[PDB]
Amino acid sequence: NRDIAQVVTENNKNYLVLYASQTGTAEGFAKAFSKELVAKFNLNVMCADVENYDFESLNDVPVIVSIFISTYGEGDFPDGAVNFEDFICNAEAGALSNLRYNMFGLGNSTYEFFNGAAKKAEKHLSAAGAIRLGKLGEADDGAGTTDEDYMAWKDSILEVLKDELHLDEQEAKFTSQFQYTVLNEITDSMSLGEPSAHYLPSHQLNRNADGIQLGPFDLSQPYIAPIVKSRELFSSNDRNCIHSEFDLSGSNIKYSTGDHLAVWPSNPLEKVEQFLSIFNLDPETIFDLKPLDPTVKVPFPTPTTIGAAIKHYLEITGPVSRQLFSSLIQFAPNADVKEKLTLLSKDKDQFAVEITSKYFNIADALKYLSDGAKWDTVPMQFLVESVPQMTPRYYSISSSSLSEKQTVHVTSIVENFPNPELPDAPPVVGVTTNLLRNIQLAQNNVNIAETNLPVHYDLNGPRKLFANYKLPVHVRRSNFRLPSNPSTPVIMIGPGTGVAPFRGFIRERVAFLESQKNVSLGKHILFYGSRNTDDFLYQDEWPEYAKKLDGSFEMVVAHSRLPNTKKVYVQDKLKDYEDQVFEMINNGAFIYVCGDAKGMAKGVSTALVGILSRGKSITTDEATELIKMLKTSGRYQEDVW
Ligand SMILES: Cc1cc2nc3c(=O)[nH]c(=O)nc-3n(C[C@H](O)[C@H](O)[C@H](O)COP(=O)(O)OP(=O)(O)OC[C@H]3O[C@@H](n4cnc5c(N)ncnc54)[C@H](O)[C@@H]3O)c2cc1C
Ligand SMILES: Cc1cc2nc3c(=O)[nH]c(=O)nc-3n(C[C@H](O)[C@H](O)[C@H](O)COP(=O)(O)O)c2cc1C
Repeated sequence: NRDIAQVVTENNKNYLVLYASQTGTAEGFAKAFSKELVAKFNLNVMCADVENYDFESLNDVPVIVSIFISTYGEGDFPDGAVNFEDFICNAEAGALSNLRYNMFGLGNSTYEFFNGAAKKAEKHLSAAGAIRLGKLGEADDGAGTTDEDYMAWKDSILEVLKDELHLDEQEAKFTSQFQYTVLNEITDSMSLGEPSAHYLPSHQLNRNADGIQLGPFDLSQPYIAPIVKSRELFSSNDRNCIHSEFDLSGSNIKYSTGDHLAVWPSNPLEKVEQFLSIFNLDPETIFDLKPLDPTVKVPFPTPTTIGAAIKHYLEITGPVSRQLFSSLIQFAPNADVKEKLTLLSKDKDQFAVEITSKYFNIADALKYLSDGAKWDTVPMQFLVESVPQMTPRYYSISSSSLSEKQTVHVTSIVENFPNPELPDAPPVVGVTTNLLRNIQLAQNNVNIAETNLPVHYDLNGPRKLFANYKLPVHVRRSNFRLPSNPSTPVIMIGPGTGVAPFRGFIRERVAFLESQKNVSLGKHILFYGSRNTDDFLYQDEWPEYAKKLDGSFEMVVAHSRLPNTKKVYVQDKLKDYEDQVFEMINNGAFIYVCGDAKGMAKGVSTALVGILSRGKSITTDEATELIKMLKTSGRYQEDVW
């Protein structure tokens, strides 16, 4: 049931594919690998998420095992796989003597401890007597080769397994893991986009005395919340950054300052049409899925309608995998298209040249190859099993839980830029952020027709559940936390939207200090950065905070795109203030680093190592050593995405 060795064996599984994924990138790969393993060798594969089983009986698995693992924080596994991680990292010598395995790890050489989770896992497994088949995969998200790195690894590993298991190959064909059935009418027990089953009429939400919706909210059960206040934070005519405030009072959701909110999106309507159209699918088509065996888990709530699945369940937007092309060879519209497809599916460069570079979505790519010709010979089941599941997007809460107990503010820079290849094509946009903007404009009664909103969304949702600008959401507890003692000095470094956590930190300290109106607040310094003065987040708030925190606060701003001047980064300002900074560090100061800006984590860490190197007059190595210590002792925290 939860005993891995037992489940494999009880379902006569030939192969075991395991995956530890947060954002669901490994999940998707693991699944692709399984489908190909079944298409080519007919093997009865089990594709399990390492968080739904108890690997104590791992050494009793009579089948070869593939492990897809991602990396987060210090080279470590993704929360929600901590169990799996512990089993593996606390495995004694000769504890996995029977385990034959191969693994593909996902990473980003932009971080330190690049793919350190897969690396760590591999180090323990071998040591626990487990033999590794084929090369250790290593996807580099930083270099944007993740998908190709897989393709490469995948092919080699398949030759490794063809041998080890003496498998006879066969032209690869699709084999649904479900029993696709087409219903005739919609019920209160059938979904139309509802986040989870609990929100279907036939089910009852679990409230309490005063109706407060209860239950634990997470990836399996969100909490539809109403954005009670929105506003634009920028003032540029190109970029946009929305500030959204969610009212969580209607539930029993508590959150700590420095946590994360996960927003569950819905595809933009213009993109939903495109998908439906190129495949010639009927939105209304009611269908249902029946797992063809115990280990198969239905992807979303069913029954449901095809349009409800393409608008709420599948990630119909994003980079097209070459492997997806290779999988569509079967269902190619005509012979000429079936041809172009076969070539692109094998030539890495051609695929990048004809597809990747143009920023195509699946719909677009397919339309491109077919010149409009519809792929009406593709089964919804294929799509359900071939298009990545939609996933929630995380945000760093910018509100303090001390002064906003049940209100969560979210600072979200909008992802919407012009296609660099096709000047005439629609901008490359991001689902969730442009969604939040739509709600920001709508809610604020702005003639959207005027604005530069690239797309729009169903703002009523499933059975008007999202009625009144509400979205599925849930809090993800983190370890980004202000020092226990208020007296402790604090150093916060966050460029762009990376200030979101610190807004809260500051609001938290400002709130606390007024809860005394005694306590002297240790020094707090925030190093902010942004292009110009149009993208200066909460510019008007900071001065107001400084009044209340007096000489306990200090903000240091760097701009990188001011006309007629040198480009300035926070790590530049750190060295300018290397004495104030070095002193604080010698005072038990805590160092917080948050933001995106690829290479900003390493850069900032490297500036600190230098501030330390110079300060204590030590080598650059000793200094990086001291910095690794701060990161282990929790004095140096990071929230870099
Ligand atoms: C722990 C954590 C904390 C975070 N905190 C914050 C925060 O405080 N603030 C914040 O703004 N973000 C934060 N993020 C980032 C955020 O979760 C999302 O990455 C961001 O909002 C983008 O969302 P989206 O819906 O636009 O993305 P998606 O729709 O998934 O798009 C991603 C990008 O791909 C582009 N794209 C679209 N189609 C294609 C295509 N066919 N080919 C290639 N590219 C394409 C989009 O235009 C976009 O730029 C955080 C992430 C994590 C993991
Ligand atoms: C918050 C965050 C932290 C990360 N930390 C690391 C890291 O320390 N090392 C690394 O190689 N990659 C790191 N990555 C990148 C992931 O390993 C990479 O994006 C991978 O594709 C994620 O796959 P998943 O969606 O299956 O989790 C990080 C990504 C995020 C969002």
